[PDB]
Amino acid sequence: KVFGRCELAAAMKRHGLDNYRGYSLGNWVCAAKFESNFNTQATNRNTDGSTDYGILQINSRWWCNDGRTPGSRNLCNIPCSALLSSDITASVNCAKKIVSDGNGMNAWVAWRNRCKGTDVQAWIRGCRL
Ligand SMILES: [Cl-]
Ligand SMILES: [Cl-]
Ligand SMILES: [Cl-]
Ligand SMILES: [Cl-]
Ligand SMILES: [Cl-]
Ligand code: NA
Repeated sequence: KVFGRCELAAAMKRHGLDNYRGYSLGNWVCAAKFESNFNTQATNRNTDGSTDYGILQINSRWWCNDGRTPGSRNLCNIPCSALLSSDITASVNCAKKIVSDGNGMNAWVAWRNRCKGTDVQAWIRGCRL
């Protein structure tokens, strides 16, 4: 499912990301735009053979099981495929674990490079929230 910006900001807010670990909603919406284009089915394969999955591009090296990242973990204890659903619940629950891991939103490279330090509230202006 490909969300629009405000649709996804609403959903995200509804699953409790606004100010989660101190990260205001716009951080999350920014991250998702640049990670996945707001597409829940996005998948990308990394150089180590792991893969990133879903609207927040969560990686199999550590967070989910895909059966083809040898040596890896499944800390979210989910198939990676659950991160591809039209319902964002499993991606959000897993994103909450990740952001609580030590490095905050720096886990998301696109966040660091494109969202961190910017006026992220732009991303939720004009949304019904
Ligand atoms: Cl947009
Ligand atoms: Cl595996
Ligand atoms: Cl959803
Ligand atoms: Cl932090
Ligand atoms: Cl914000
Ligand atoms: Na894994």
